[PDB]
Amino acid sequence: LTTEQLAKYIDHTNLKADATEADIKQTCDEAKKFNTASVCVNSYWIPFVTEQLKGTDVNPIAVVGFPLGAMATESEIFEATTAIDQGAEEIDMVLNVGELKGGNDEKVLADIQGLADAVHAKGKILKVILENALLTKDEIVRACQLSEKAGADFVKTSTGFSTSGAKVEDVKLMRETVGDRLGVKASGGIHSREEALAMIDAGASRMGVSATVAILT
Amino acid sequence: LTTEQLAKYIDHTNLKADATEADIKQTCDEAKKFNTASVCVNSYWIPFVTEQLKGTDVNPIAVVGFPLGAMATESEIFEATTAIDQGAEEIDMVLNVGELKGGNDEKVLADIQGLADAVHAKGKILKVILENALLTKDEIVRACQLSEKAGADFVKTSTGFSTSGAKVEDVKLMRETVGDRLGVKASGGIHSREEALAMIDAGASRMGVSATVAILT
Repeated sequence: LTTEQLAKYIDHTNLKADATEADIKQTCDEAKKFNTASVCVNSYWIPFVTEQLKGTDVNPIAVVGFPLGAMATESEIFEATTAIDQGAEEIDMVLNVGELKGGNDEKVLADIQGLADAVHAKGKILKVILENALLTKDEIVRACQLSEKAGADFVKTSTGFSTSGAKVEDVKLMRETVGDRLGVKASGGIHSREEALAMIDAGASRMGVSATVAILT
Repeated sequence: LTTEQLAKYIDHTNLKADATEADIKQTCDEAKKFNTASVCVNSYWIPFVTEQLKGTDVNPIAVVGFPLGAMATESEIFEATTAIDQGAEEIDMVLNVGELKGGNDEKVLADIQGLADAVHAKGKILKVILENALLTKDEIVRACQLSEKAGADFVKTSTGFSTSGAKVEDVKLMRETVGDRLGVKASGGIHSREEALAMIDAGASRMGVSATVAILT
């Protein structure tokens, strides 16, 4: 796998609360240099990222209700539709973990479905961050099933803000659960080329990476 | 300070991503038992908290654009006014730390001003979480002054999700900066009644606390 085609798996990510305009521009510069799939940012930076990436193949994408996944669904929808309208091409939402752990599958479903409807109405795609760190293995499986039922296009491992991120065995469990019907995005704590390749081998079809420069050089 | 009057300083807080309905209910049960000022939750739980606290003097309050403070201003505003409409009496927003660190004060101010105007239009009050852990001391001062200028009613130390929370020296600095013109809320890592009293003496007029039971017993 060449650096160019590895880059195509990567949503180059910068989500730190203290990222400055200069920090965000550098992330954009890096993504354009390596031609990654996307630049992934918090919704405030979407207009700027869109401007920076204009005329390139790199897509701006946004997280929403992130990283806690406990934002009211209607407010998540507003954040998502605004982000898409301002240039986002994909939306990575966060699972309502508390409702899943509490066994309220119908509420978990309603939450994702509202985002899926809004995102798909604009012709874009939706990823659901499971936050595997906070889930039992059975819950990881259930979260994938509900994500699929609600119409999500991808399941994504982690926000990068919990106690751990992408794990080879979790990625494999996710890929087994969704089969080839949804994408699987390994994210969080991916620090080396070897780790990136292992996630792809475990079944990831996309990756969230912030240490992208170190991995591609 | 009586336990009953100490409770009136406290926004009893449960913001964890894996908080279930039962977890949130327990937080409401505790706040009602000790008559705290508020129950503070992520916006998804505002209708439930409002129902649980109905007929009592405990206020539901919501965080917004939380904890990263990097949500588009218009989306923070919608999250806030939606939360108020569902029963939130106060809104704790997060500073746009990235724009503050970048020295872009006009954007920091415009961000807080949008929330202040929207929250005040509904007759409610706004707290601005500075996230002191991420800031230089001059930045804490500037953040306080920008919050004051934008019309905020409180400055608040921390989200509870960064590297550190409320520090006595930071609280003093905040109180000195806003004088008696704004409230000062100490939050994050307040674990003992002794620590709580310390925060009050350093100048806090309100506190965010999760270990509320331990503290009040």
